[PDB]
Amino acid sequence: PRRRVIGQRKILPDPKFGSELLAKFVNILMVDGKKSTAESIVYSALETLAQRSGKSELEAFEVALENVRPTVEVKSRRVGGSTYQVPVEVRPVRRNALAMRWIVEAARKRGDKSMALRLANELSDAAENKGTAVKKREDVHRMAEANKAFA
Amino acid sequence: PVIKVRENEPFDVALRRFKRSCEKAGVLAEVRRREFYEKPTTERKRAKASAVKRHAKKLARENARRTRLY
Amino acid sequence: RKQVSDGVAHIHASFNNTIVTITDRQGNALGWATAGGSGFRGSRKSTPFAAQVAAERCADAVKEYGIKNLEVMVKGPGPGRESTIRALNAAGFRITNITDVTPIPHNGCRPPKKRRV
RNA sequence: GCUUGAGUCUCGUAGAGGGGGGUAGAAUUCCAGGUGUAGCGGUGAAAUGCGUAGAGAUCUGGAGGAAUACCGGUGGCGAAGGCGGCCCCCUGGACGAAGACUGACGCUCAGGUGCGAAAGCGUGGGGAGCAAACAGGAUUAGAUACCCUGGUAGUCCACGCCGUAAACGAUGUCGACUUGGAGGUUGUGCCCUUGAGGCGUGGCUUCCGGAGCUAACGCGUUAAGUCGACCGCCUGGGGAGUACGGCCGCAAGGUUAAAACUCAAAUGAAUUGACGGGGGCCCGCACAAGCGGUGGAGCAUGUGGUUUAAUUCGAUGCAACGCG
Repeated sequence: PRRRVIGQRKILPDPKFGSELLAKFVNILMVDGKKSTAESIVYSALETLAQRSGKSELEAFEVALENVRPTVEVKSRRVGGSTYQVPVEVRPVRRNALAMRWIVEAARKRGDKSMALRLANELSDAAENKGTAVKKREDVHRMAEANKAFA
Repeated sequence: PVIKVRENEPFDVALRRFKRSCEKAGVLAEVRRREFYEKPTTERKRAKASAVKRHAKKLARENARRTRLY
Repeated sequence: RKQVSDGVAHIHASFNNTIVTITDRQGNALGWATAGGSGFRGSRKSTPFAAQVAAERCADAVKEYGIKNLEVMVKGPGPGRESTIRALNAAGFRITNITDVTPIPHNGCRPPKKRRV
């Protein structure tokens, strides 16, 4: 805000295998404070994924997540009153949360028989680089490439 | 101005010495004055206004800014 | 496909556009590249990044000629010159020496009137 | 008569003081040529414009016109307007040193004469750049404006006219006297130049302040202090520096200069607020970062309108509208 820089919230880790990343993912994916429904969707999306790939659950989610990874962002600032968009190098902790947000935004569309089946389609479609979250990442990268004249 | 970068001299050294040459000569100020015609009124008023600002902060430097605040 | 070892780079930087022209030392050019020649239109034409990209395109404009080293002349004010000569050796060159050749009148001709906005 | 005011001469000095004539260098434009090629220019963004008939860039050369970077200065000179490369010719003034010489020759000045920025006018040249008018592109509700691309008179020269400016330190000229400090510029004397010094004395100038003055702001030895001499000018605001007449001018117009009528104020300086598309420093779910809504659908409820015999009354920008 205007003054503070206060310390971060510390959540409890992922129960099935201890990770902060999957606890952040179940917190992002949830709706109206329904933690149990969200973690059921996440688990039935990740155990049903590791047999599509072949590796185990966590690092398959990690290279489904790192393919959608924004290196840079755009921002809007002011120097002449002109107010253009200038690219910025993102911190990785907000890069990772923006990646999870884009994956969930992908999964809310492309409708089929489940939310977990939609996720297990989405993360594999991102992990072989043909999804729509990879389209969001390459559109962010394109909008920063076009605006590289300001740095 | 004229810079000749001789034997045993790196790149950014030479580039900074060229920038030092440009800031010694003041070529960009003398181009920036010659883009638009400032009237002789504006020239004399700029001269007098900058001079009264100059010495009117200078005598404040000399005796007004020498006494303590806290 | 005529060869010559050393030449002169002229980086004419205005406030709207930078033109890099690589000549020989007798003034005869070999090819040029501007800050508007590839993309980079309008407000993005005046930036130093456009001048860096212009130097990078004039670097490949003399791939046939095989230039070993060149002296770099700089004209005009604006966000041209330093980023241009810094990208000039980054695209691979030995800049021999640098001149600032911008025109200064001895009060020769009357400039246009000052803008109101 | 006298030398104290005013002047003359001898010696130097500093100076964009003035008039006439040359000449140099940088740059802009144009023309001719060489290399080379798809953009240039412009803007907040654009477009008009220029460009494949070869531009912009770049080099060699030519031709013109105008102004003189640096020095450059709260520096200098001039009565003011004003005056800025360098050299020469003609020429005005101011200042300093020590003397001499005339001996009140002085100060101010209505009418009069002269000079007097820029714009303008006449005649004859010249014309690079800039540029009223003008055109086109934008911006905009509109934009006969600001911004852009062009562009004519004009700006330049010679000779005449005009005779006005916020021609302003908004401060007439001359003389006398009255605490200080920091500087600048230009002479000059003395002491050991004993060392880039010191102690003096003259002219001009810049700032800050004391008494005093002033409505205050401020001015303050260069007075707006204390006085004297002469001149010009003012008498509420508007009408009005206007009309009519006169004089001047080629004209534009200048100068001189009312009245009827109308208002009870117009003004100056400062003060406390408020305001600013003024400045600086901050704060708030104010914005940003996010999550979820409302506006669309159906119903609930309140209001406005309309209706009605009555649709009781009140709240009705935030701060009324699931409110009393």
